[PDB]
Amino acid sequence: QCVKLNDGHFMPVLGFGTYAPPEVPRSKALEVTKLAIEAGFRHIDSAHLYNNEEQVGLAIRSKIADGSVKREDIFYTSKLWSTFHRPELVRPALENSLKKAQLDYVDLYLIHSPMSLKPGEELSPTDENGKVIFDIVDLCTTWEAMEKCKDAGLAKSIGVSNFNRRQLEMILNKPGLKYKPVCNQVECHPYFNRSKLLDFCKSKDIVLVAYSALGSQRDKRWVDPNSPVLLEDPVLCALAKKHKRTPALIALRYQLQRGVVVLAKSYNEQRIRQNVQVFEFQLTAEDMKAIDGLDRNLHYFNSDSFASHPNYPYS
Amino acid sequence: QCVKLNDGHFMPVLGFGTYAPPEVPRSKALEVTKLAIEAGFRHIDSAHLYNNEEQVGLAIRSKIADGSVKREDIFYTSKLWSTFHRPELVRPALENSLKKAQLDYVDLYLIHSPMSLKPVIFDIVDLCTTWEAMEKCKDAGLAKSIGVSNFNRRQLEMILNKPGLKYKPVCNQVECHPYFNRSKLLDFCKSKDIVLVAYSALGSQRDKRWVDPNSPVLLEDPVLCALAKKHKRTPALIALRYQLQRGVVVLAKSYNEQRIRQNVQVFEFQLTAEDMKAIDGLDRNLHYFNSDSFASHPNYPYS
Ligand SMILES: NC(=O)c1ccc[n+]([C@@H]2O[C@H](COP(=O)([O-])OP(=O)(O)OC[C@H]3O[C@@H](n4cnc5c(N)ncnc54)[C@H](OP(=O)(O)O)[C@@H]3O)[C@@H](O)[C@H]2O)c1
Ligand SMILES: NC(=O)c1ccc[n+]([C@@H]2O[C@H](COP(=O)([O-])OP(=O)(O)OC[C@H]3O[C@@H](n4cnc5c(N)ncnc54)[C@H](OP(=O)(O)O)[C@@H]3O)[C@@H](O)[C@H]2O)c1
Ligand SMILES: O=C(/C=C/c1ccc(O)c(O)c1)OCCc1ccccc1
Ligand SMILES: O=C(/C=C/c1ccc(O)c(O)c1)OCCc1ccccc1
Repeated sequence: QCVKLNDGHFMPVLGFGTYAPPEVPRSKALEVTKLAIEAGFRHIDSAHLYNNEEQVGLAIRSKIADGSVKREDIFYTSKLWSTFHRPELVRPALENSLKKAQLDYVDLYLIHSPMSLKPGEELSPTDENGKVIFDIVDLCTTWEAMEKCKDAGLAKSIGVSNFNRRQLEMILNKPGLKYKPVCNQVECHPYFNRSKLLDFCKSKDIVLVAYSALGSQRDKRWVDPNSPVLLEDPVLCALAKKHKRTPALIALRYQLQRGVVVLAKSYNEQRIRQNVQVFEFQLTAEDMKAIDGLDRNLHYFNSDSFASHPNYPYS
Repeated sequence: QCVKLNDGHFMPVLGFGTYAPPEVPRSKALEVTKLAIEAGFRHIDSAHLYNNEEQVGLAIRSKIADGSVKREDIFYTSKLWSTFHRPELVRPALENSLKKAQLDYVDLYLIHSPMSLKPVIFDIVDLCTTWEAMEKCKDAGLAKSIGVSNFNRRQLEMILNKPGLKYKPVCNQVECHPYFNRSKLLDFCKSKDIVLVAYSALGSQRDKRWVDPNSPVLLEDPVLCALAKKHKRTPALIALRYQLQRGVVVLAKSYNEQRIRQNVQVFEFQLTAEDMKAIDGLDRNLHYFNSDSFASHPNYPYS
């Protein structure tokens, strides 16, 4: 249940989302990541931003050491945070991630966002008025430094996240390009199905990896609370009844059948184990059209401040 | 049951109107707002002018503290009064409102009226500068969304065409009901992705200060009454429903517990296309608010 990436590596099509808000004790990431592996997840998505790489790594090490899985059976993703886009900062950020996870390589290193931020200690640097401070970086040079991380064997594959088509073409058309992005990890779900971007990515052999596939964690910092709750969608609910599954399983399955690699976060043991059931059934072509029909150009993540970033992807 | 605004925020389509005349003690605002939340209202409309923001806010805070609702479940609107249009006065007026209601932010801040008043003495203010100060309030996170009220099309175009515009108004809150359905203004607002929010949707409170005393009583309309029978509802419900099926966000003021609880039933039924046309037929260009003291104001929206 993998897809062949454009660099020859393989990516499991269902991935485990590890981000949880800061009110959740950090110890939980260790427990839940073990649960996810035990359930059948082999693809695991983390980032420097998440502040959980040590716990996630410990989980992966645990299930390797106890013999459940081998390191080569696990696909582990980390991400370069936006304060580290300047090319001289790229390799040391990856090396810092690896040391935290206590892993030797990542299967995938992503540029987390095209929205560069001022270099420094703070993840979210701000000024006197409390506004986030942007930075300006040529992302082609960031990409070159990523290419070097791959040649150095620190990342098996490299790709991007939150890029639009124009931003992807920039990399694709870069003079002297060594490696295409293997993927673009973007918000993708039946309310924002990204069909155009997906067709583009497919035409270039770039895998679209969907986050907030279950409608996001609806974090107050980024998501309007009165936006529609994806999993309450009547069409999703009716297909769940029809198939004897759940709305989450429908939303996940949808992605798999359109060629999308899908992430699912859960910190609940029973939902974790439910989500791996995604491979047990299939949606019909008409089921898929009905889900396609839910598209409404709704991205759950919003930021007044980041909408003004020159590299904002929804501009 | 929300509509997506042009800044990405969501607004519940049925809102609770809080204004009551000064003869009504403010303690009632506190009680009736609690009743409204208890009934299912989540969108609550107040203003500086209403002299009730403390009571309305205390109601909201109370239902949050007792665990009925969360702050994020509540969509709270306030308004910038006309004596505060000068741009340096905008943010402190919002800040004063926030402190009265004891809220961190308002979900919506409106310019109440285009008829500026001296900080009745008129004032002359470039409302584009007022709007810029509103944008800065939104960027400061004091207001999730910003919009206007009682603007006509020309006044809306002035904001829309402002050089350097950062945020369109999300809405224009205007008098709107089957005797004055505003179809032309609504089509304009729709064409610009601006939500029309209807006040006096039930035919106004018929305040002796502002209403023609022999103006027809909306809720007594024979067509409204016939549709209420047909659907086994009430004329108020028909009026509210009418607005919801034409894309309009509707307010409804009631300080009576039973009527408050009645009004939330608006989501239980639907009018047919022909029912809608019959209600469209009722338009008689009737304004329940008469202000011809205000007719000479350069910004009077009905000039
Ligand atoms: N590149 C980026 O910028 C970016 C942005 C956002 C997310 N991500 C990644 O993508 C991952 C997933 O996206 P997301 O965090 O937005 O969450 P998500 O996968 O859309 O949604 C998971 C939400 O749905 C719930 N859930 C999971 N399984 C369910 C089921 N079977 N039935 C009902 N509810 C269920 C979970 O709550 P419980 O935990 O209570 O089960 C969870 O909070 C993140 O953790 C992160 O790894 C990346
Ligand atoms: N932006 C502006 O310039 C502006 C202007 C006017 C109003 N507004 C806002 O819009 C709100 C509503 O407008 P409005 O004040 O003109 O009042 P309205 O919503 O038209 O209601 C008028 C009267 O209808 C009665 N009513 C309510 N529900 C009923 C039902 N189910 N059956 C029978 N009667 C019912 C109420 O009496 P009881 O109280 O006895 O039920 C109320 O006094 C105001 O409170 C204010 O928030 C804004
Ligand atoms: O860049 C970001 C991304 C946030 C984030 C949150 C949770 C995650 O699991 C994750 O991978 C990333 O944060 C700022 C939020 C934002 C929202 C909308 C548009 C622009 C920026
Ligand atoms: O412009 C007005 C009334 C506007 C009005 C009424 C009800 C509303 O729901 C609303 O939004 C607007 O008349 C003068 C107001 C006044 C006079 C003396 C003392 C205090 C207040």
